[PDB]
Amino acid sequence: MNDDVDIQQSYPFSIETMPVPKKLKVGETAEIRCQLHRDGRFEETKYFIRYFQPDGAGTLKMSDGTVLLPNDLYPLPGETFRLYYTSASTDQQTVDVYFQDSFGQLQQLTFSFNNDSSKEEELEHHHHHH
Repeated sequence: MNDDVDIQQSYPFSIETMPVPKKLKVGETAEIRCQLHRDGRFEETKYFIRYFQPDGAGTLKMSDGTVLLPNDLYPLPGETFRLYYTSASTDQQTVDVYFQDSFGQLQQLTFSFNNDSSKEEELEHHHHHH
C-alpha cells in the first residue's frame, strides 16, 4: 500500500573516515578525518550533524572551531570536514554520530573509544620504547 519505502534509486554517499584511536585518555583528542564521497557535488544540499553520547562527556569540535553539542544540531561546511574529539571521561567513550542528508539519507557512525580486549600484560609486548 505504502510500506514507507520511497522509490528512489540513487547512490548512497559513503563517508571515508580515518581509523580513530581505539584507546583514549582524559584530555586526549581524536582527529577524525572525514571525506564524504558523492559524485557531482550537491544542490543547496546541507548536511546536518548531531551525535548521541551514552557516555555523557567529551568535547567534539569541528575543524573550523565550532563546538558541537550532542543535544544541538549544526550544519556541515562541506564534504571535507574534520572532527576533533577530546575525551573527558575515564569510561568507554561511546559516540554515535548521525549525518543527515537533505535528500533524506541518514548516515550513522557509532564510535567506541577506549575499548579493551583484556589480557593487559598477558599480551607479551614487553619491549617498551621512549
